[PDB]
Amino acid sequence: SALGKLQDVVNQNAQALNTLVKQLSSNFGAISSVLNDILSRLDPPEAEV
Amino acid sequence: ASVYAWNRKRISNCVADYSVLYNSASFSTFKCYGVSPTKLNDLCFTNVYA
Amino acid sequence: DSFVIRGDEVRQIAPGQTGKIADYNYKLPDDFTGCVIAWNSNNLDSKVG
Repeated sequence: SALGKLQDVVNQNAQALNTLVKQLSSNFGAISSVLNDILSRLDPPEAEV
Repeated sequence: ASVYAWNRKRISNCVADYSVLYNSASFSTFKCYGVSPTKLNDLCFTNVYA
Repeated sequence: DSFVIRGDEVRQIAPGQTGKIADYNYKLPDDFTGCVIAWNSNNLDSKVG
């Protein structure tokens, strides 16, 4: 644990990137989190929503 | 069947042409909810029930 | 734009509708602005034969 100050910054940046990548898996109230599924399932008036 | 004893039929292992359902004018209501009616020929499904 | 249709087909003169005269007779855009006007004309546009 001698080099914990640099490893803390590295872990925080990697964890922020992992959270930002993980946030793509959430649909945020939509029917799906995948854009291609929405674009292949729905007409543009509701796919727009 | 009547609505209290509604009949459930499984649909599986078939290729389905929904365009004969879209192009028929015999249906008074043809309303789809989770999918566009015109995209039904472009997708693959399982657990299809009538 | 004036035309004559059936009584059940008046729901298809609208943006974002799926239907028959919407596809092959008269299509409205998704960004359509204006008013659709419909009234019964059984006394004028109908014959007993």
